[PDB]
Amino acid sequence: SHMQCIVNACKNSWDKSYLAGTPNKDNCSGFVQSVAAELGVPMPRGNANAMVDGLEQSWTKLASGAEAAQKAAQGFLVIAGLKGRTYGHVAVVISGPLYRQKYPMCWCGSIAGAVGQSQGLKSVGQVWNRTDRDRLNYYVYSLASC
Amino acid sequence: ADCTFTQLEIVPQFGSPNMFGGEDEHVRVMFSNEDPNDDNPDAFPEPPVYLADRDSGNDCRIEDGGIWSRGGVFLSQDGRRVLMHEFSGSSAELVSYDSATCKVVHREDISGQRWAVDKDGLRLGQKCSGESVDSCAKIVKRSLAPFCQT
Repeated sequence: SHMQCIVNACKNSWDKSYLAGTPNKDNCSGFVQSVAAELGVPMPRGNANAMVDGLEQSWTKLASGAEAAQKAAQGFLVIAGLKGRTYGHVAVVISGPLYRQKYPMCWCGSIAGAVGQSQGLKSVGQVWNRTDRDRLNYYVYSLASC
Repeated sequence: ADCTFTQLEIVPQFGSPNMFGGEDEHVRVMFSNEDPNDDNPDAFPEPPVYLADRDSGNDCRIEDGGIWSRGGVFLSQDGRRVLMHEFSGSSAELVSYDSATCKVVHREDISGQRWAVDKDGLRLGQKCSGESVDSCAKIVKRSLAPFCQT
């Protein structure tokens, strides 16, 4: 079978509004909630910070961005996540070449603007800044999706 | 004491490859584009940002910060300040730099807010249809005084 379940879910989720009245492109947590719902992967409720709190308490953490990309290539849902002061950020890690030989490709919505949005063409190291991208947590679900 | 900021267009530069910048009478700003497969970036995650103070002649580097929005660079009318939109994930801040030294003058966390800067000042919006501040149910004026430090 194909191993494009994660990417298909991201594409299908982009134009949805997980939260009533809020396009997923503008809401990182909503985008991730829509992706997980399509894949039927249980996800902590709440905003990005609350989601990271939940993932930290339950999901296995990967050692590196490189490992995150490999797991995504193997059909696992991998969430890159980092709390903010109020506005945290979550992104879906996908298969692809590592930016600066470290940072995996991703999809994400962002209230910061189009610059923070990725439809798979930006790495986590091009959505989070030079300091934050080295503080990322990579949470992987216990089961693969394809 | 409320100085006026004007948008600086940031465009591909001649010469050294992958450089994007712009200038007015007082200051030139340059960025490097290090995204190997995107020749038209909308942002610059890698320092340094190069500032040239045309009047004094000094060149300096902003060695840290970002990610710098390509469309989010503004110059004060007197050339003494460079105001820059910087973001990370879903967070964002506006940062003012001294054009002569590259030192930070002021930061303001604007995470969660839509925003615009123009002749008339800084606007911050809430309950918005989209990215433009004009899509917002409420738009508040925010003082630029600490950014100007006129």
